[PDB]
Amino acid sequence: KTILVTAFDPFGGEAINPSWEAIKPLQGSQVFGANIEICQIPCIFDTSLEHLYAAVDKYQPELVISVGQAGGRTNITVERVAININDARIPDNAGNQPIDTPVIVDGPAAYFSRLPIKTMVNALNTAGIPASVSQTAGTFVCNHVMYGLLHYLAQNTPSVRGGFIHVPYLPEQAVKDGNQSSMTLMLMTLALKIAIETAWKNTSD
Amino acid sequence: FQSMKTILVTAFDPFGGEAINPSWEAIKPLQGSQVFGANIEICQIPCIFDTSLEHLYAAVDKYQPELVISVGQAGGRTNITVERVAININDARIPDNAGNQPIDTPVIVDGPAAYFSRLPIKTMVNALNTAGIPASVSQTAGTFVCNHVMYGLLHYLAQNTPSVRGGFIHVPYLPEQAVKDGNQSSMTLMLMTLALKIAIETAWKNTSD
Amino acid sequence: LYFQSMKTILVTAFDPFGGEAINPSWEAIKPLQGSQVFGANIEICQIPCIFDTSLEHLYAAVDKYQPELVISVGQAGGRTNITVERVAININDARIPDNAGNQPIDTPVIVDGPAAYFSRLPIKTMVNALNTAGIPASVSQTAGTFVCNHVMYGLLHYLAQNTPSVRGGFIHVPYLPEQAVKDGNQSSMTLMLMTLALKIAIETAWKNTSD
Amino acid sequence: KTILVTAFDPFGGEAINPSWEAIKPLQGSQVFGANIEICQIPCIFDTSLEHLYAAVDKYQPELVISVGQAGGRTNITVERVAININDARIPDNAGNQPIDTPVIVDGPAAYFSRLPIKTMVNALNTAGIPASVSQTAGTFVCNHVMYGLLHYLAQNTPSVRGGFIHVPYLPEQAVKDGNQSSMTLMLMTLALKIAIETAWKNTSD
Ligand SMILES: [Cl-]
Ligand SMILES: [Cl-]
Ligand SMILES: [Cl-]
Ligand SMILES: [Cl-]
Ligand SMILES: [Cl-]
Ligand SMILES: [Cl-]
Ligand SMILES: [Cl-]
Ligand SMILES: [Cl-]
Ligand SMILES: [Cl-]
Ligand SMILES: [Cl-]
Ligand SMILES: [Cl-]
Ligand SMILES: [Cl-]
Ligand SMILES: [Cl-]
Ligand SMILES: [Cl-]
Ligand SMILES: [Cl-]
Repeated sequence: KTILVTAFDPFGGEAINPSWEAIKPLQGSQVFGANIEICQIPCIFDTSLEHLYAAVDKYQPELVISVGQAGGRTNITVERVAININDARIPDNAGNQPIDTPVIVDGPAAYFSRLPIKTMVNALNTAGIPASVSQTAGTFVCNHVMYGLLHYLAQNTPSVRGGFIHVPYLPEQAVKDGNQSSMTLMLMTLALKIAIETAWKNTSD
Repeated sequence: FQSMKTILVTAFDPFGGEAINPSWEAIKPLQGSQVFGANIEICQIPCIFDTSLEHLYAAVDKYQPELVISVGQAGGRTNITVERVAININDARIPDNAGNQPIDTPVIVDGPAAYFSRLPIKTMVNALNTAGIPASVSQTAGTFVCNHVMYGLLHYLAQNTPSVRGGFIHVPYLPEQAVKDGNQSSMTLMLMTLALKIAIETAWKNTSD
Repeated sequence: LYFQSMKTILVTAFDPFGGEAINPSWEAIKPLQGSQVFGANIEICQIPCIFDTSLEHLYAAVDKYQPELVISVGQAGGRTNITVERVAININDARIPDNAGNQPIDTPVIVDGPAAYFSRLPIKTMVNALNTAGIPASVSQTAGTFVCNHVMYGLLHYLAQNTPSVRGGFIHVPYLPEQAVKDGNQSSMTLMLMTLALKIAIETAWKNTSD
Repeated sequence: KTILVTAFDPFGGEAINPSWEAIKPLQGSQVFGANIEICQIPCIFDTSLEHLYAAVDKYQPELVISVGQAGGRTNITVERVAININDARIPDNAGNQPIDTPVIVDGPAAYFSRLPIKTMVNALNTAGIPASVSQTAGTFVCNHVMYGLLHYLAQNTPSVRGGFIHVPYLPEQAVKDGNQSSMTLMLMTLALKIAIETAWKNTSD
């Protein structure tokens, strides 16, 4: 049994992406009889989704957790819902900047996360790690991937649960001095380990 | 041959009902360090107006440090902050650990309005940033026991041992402290301790900005 | 030919909630009562801050006034500006109880309704009209999970099922200065600025069919 | 009996300064047996203080209140203390960007405001206007002026009380979509009116 965990390459002028750095130590790890496979996907509209679909079809996971950077957030956030819209504040890594276009034409307006998000947030908080449910994953490539994931799973393999977790800046990214919050890499990896284990052990909230 | 010198690092007891103060937890691993020609000595100060200062004076007299760095917690701040200035006022929003809640009283009667930190604060902030640790200069240490101690420290050194440099550093909440409702930033204990190591070493090795 | 009925814009706001004695959403739209713009008369309606009951009152108002445009207003304490909502989501998750003591946890607004409805208002044009008037405003991607989002969802669903040509959406106002006096560094906007902003937003929505 | 109120001209890239806009309607109004006189001073280190020095020597005020813009603040703030340092994040209006230089060479490290700051904040809050005491007026031209003012009065006319009030952005300045707080001009002017009258009527705190 496989858990697929995805993250992104650096974007928006950054030299690092905490989502990828944080999941690297999880590769090959066992989660109660499931093993973790990681995959890096490009921060590019549509191309990102092609990488995602290819990874899902290759690994045939029972659980998919996609991870992204949410610079400025203070804590770990587990996303409640993905919406069917691209509205890019900045260009992606290939220079695309879609304004109010659908992620999937004629797809539904939204998909709820299929992860046990409350249980995950409570496990994190109980472990002394600040975490909360988020009601918006943005309208950039992270939400795009969350929506595409949930749509793909619903259309092909409905018993497979997918969802999204955002991590904050690493300290090295918050040095730029706009009074930005951070979380160490060590703490991020621990938080993701707990969140993934919790999602695996608990089918629903 | 030459004498080892002494760096005194202080931190506080927990306050406002908390069970821990990360300022103390962060400096505990530094006790007994013999590094770059200096013995590091630490001391826990009660979070009580005036009594804190008596403990501070006793520690300075005991260790006869060539450098003093006092540490406190500033829950809500996003990074490590190095204080520019201590002001001669107490104005407590909550009571201290002895129940005192002074409103607009001097730290030292007829002392000057303020003391600038004598630490190389820009150099320290730059050393932290360069090491990948978020940090900034702060223009206010608050009006609670932390500012009280910063002021009392700088006044005591000025009056008694002017060549000794003192100052103050604030750490943010620990992650476990930020779990409560609210959008509060945090920094791990491990990162705090690393940041304090860098700050102390930089302060010791740089006489001015 | 003669006595051609004017079109109608329905603007709703809420009762006070959360222990407040005032709701600026209602205070801000009161001056719009008995007004008209570009061939449409404005009708206002105050709805209870109660899950499900709020929706009952909304449906009754819509049926009564047969509006061609519906804009619902609520307070989002802590926001810095005027926000125009992009999307309503099919969930109730109450941080605090409503005015009747209900505190639903992760229940649908409408059972077996879609997961979301996008606002049908020209939200970018409304935001730009506010900004160019000198009034801070932004598009929001979340109306929360309390009664405001609940009403936005129910409105969009009701219109979709019954009168699909009718456009609806939601606008949040921040705290009034008096509400922000409590400790905690809260942002605010005066009632006068809120009323001006809603006037501009409503006029822009009525005159622009799309973004 | 003249109450003196000062404000600044636009700085940074700004087109307007709320401090000046807010105090204009206050010109010539009486406050319990005193007149208000206003003066605009340039946002330039040292040059600012000369204009200030001239104005105090001209109207011979029993009360001086200087006002400035604190973009980002959510409320009206009354400054507790001025410090003897210039440390400019951006150049002033003449291109000067001093780094850690004294406001007055060999002046004391700081001067406390001589205004009844707690009474002023209480009066504002009671009027339904968010306000607080601030412990830092920055290290730009506003603090520079506050310090130079308090030094001047202490050296020449110790019975004359001086201090500083910061106003937030006007709404039109917060349009930039950087999530900035604001206060309308109407509210600022009322706040300043109340704060000034409170300062006048209450000699202590
Ligand atoms: Cl975006
Ligand atoms: Cl819950
Ligand atoms: Cl976004
Ligand atoms: Cl942040
Ligand atoms: Cl790290
Ligand atoms: Cl604290
Ligand atoms: Cl305090
Ligand atoms: Cl500061
Ligand atoms: Cl920790
Ligand atoms: Cl750690
Ligand atoms: Cl009703
Ligand atoms: Cl108002
Ligand atoms: Cl500055
Ligand atoms: Cl500044
Ligand atoms: Cl205005």
